[PDB]
Amino acid sequence: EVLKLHGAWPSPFSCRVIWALKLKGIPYEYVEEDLFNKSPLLLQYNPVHKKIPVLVHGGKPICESTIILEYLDETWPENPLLPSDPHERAVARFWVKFIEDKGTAIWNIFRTKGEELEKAVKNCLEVLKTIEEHAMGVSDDKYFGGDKIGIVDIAFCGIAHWLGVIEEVAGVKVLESQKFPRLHAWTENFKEAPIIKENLPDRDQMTAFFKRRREMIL
Amino acid sequence: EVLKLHGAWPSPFSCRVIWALKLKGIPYEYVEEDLFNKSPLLLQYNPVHKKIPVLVHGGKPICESTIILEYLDETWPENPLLPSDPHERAVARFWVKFIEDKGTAIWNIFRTKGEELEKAVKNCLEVLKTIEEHAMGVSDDKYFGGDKIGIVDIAFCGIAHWLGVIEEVAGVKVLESQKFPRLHAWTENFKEAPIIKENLPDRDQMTAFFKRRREMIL
Repeated sequence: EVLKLHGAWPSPFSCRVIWALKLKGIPYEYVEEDLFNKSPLLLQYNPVHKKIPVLVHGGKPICESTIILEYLDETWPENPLLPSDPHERAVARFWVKFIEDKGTAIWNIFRTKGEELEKAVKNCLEVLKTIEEHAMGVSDDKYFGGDKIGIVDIAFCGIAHWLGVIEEVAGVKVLESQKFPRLHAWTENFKEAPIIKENLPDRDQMTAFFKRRREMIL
Repeated sequence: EVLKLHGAWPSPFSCRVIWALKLKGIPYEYVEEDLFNKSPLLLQYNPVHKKIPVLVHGGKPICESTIILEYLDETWPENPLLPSDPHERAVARFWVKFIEDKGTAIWNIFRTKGEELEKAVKNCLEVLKTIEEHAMGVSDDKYFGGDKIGIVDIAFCGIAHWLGVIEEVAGVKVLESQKFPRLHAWTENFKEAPIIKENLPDRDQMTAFFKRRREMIL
């Protein structure tokens, strides 16, 4: 069955799926989708939200990055992203949903100035604090998945890699190592992981790309 | 292992779990939680959102109604709420997430008047239209789960039962049978299902309860 991933190179959400595919070593064909002028296939595949990623297996589309990750686990069980224990799965699903629900708190820094910027920074700091204080282990593990990358690690990839770009692009500091030390350590450990590291879109290049987009929003 | 469900009787979210427990016939102890002055257990169990439902198994809490439903399926596989096929599970998960993301569109009618009410009715109609046009089967099935109740049926229970109360309480019409005929048929079939029917909180009583709460918000 032909497997195609429709994505966009600077999207954290598309990158989640790239990572998940690469951690399992599943072959796929990648398709870049323009987001200003959308393709007929994107609109056919995702009539409800019209967003990437879409994973298409045997011509059948699956929308939503988090839902795609679960589908990958069910169809290719080797190297699970989900914990095996049902209680632990439930807690991991909680943090995936949480970051889905709060993810705007990253992206609002990106597109605001002045006093609405000062407010977005405030909302973002509360999300980070909640993760720092409630989501991190009772354990000595590197990753939310233990000694290997799991679904919460992937779901938090925005925090690990995109927030720092967006901070620099908006001219603010948010995720400071001394404030969120456990989350900070995790970001460094995540990005230094094999497979993650080799598939991180270039920081400096994303920074220039988002710099351009921010100006042309302000 | 002792199983306790912390809930509130008029909550659609608590009722999801009641239904799921009852469809599988899992014994549990129910605990009503006040929502104005929250208990220390609720706050201990759900420090992040401080909301019901919480399911507590062997003293270990699980938050989020949708996540609880998945936990029930994994721990008591008899009478699955999830489709077995991974593609079909993925599509069901999509609509569960969708109603989670859009669920405010019910609850904003409940707490608005005048022109913000007229706007909430408009937002709600677009959600209903999206479901009517994209979520309903290519099939002759009664339920989103087929010939039996599944996770999408439960997730949509707000639409089936609470919206009609909230419409009447706010003095508006939204879900009109002639506009959303397939979704309308589904609401009637859902509510007439054994186990669902015997566990629907009383309409007239919810109506008076929410009437009271709306006044004391306006």
